[PDB]
Amino acid sequence: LALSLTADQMVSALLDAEPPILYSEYDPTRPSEASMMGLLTNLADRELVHMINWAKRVPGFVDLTLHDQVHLLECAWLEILMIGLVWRSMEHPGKLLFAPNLLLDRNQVEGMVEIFDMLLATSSRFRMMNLQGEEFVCLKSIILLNSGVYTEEKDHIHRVLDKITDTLIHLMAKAGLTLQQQHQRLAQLLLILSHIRHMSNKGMEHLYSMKCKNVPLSDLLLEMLDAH
Amino acid sequence: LALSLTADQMVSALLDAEPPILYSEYRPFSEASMMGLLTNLADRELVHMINWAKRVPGFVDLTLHDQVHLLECAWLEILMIGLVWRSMEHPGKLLFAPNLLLDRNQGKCVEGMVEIFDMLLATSSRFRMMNLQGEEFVCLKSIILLNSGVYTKDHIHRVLDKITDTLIHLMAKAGLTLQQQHQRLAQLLLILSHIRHMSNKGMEHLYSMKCKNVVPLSDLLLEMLDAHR
Amino acid sequence: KILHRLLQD
Amino acid sequence: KILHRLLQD
Repeated sequence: LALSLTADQMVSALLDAEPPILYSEYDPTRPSEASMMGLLTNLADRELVHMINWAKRVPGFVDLTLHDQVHLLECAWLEILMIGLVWRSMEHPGKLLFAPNLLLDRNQVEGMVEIFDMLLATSSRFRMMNLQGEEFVCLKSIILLNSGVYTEEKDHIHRVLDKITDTLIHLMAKAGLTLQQQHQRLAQLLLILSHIRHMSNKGMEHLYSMKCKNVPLSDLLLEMLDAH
Repeated sequence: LALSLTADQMVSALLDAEPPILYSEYRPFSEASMMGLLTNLADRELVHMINWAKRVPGFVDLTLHDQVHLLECAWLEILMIGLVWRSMEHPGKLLFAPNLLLDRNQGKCVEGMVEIFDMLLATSSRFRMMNLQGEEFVCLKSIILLNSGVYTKDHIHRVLDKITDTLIHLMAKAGLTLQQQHQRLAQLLLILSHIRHMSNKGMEHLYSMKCKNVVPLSDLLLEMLDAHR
Repeated sequence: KILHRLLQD
Repeated sequence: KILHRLLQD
């Protein structure tokens, strides 16, 4: 059914499937590494529930087996969280909007500083390219379908991926971009996904080390972590 | 001077800059022996990679600092995509060297190497499925060199756009329609995300093999490794 | 397995 | 760095 939708219909379905922007348990009436880590992991855990139900609404995802759905989410969950965070932070230069009540400088854990600058640089890149919401939801769906696709069934996924590629080009054509500009912008967007993968890998390593340190992760967040 | 070339001139310059295929220093493999072979091969390939990088259009225009950053960031990705490309005509096998062709079973000689082997094999079969051309390969490899560390910039992005134009040009000549062209461009660039993933997995394994002192690593290979902390 | 179950419900 | 030397030569 995902193959039948038009480009505009693809966009609409993706926009309508968008998860909510959740709030943190952050209280500004108190200034630490352990507590900050707690806020972020707690937020990520509650977001994971919405992401799972968002994935079901991504065209073509329900056509996959339960095992394959589990695999794709296990592989791309941190990538999806990160591109969402980066998208939220576009209007806030030098800042990361984890939640509407949680907006952080790079000033505000160990090793987290590196990931922060990478997330900031990613947000700055999107701001420079003036990334559109219609393009964002396309990229996020691509991450879900592509990140674990190489780790019949793969033929359907690539077909949906091609459809999302069709959609991105259609959006850029409407924006007035020439054919050359469309290919270039398409490339620029997909190359960023390589950096998002990199940030996720680095984030996954730090998440495991924080786990072994036992400084506060949920059961779901741990199961997602053990899968990597 | 890179932005001035035609797409055909870009292809020719990249093909001409191609590093040689090196041989292993060639008995059934142990853990330490295979690791010795692979890291020794990697070390010798790094010297050729550096000189290959200089011959990538627009790379010399960058400062020495930026050249170092890009290479430190992407060197394993570049080794891997080269390996994957060499193994295309050898399904189920990895051609590290013409005298060093390994399969999945031999990957069990080293713990944790089995997972990386599969990902590399999967990437090679993917290129084989898409019928990746050599002209497309040299474009993708140069993209990795310029992109991987660019977000850790205007000229690089301009050269990246130039290579994008070069890719589409190659596809337009192959007889692909406009729709086919965008789609294949997307398919190729999405694989770069998996190559990044394999590199990070490979980098972590190399760091652990370093810690365990299984086999002494070269000073160069260690400095490329330390750059990723 | 939580992810397994949440994907069902 | 060795990378410095190899890049300059």
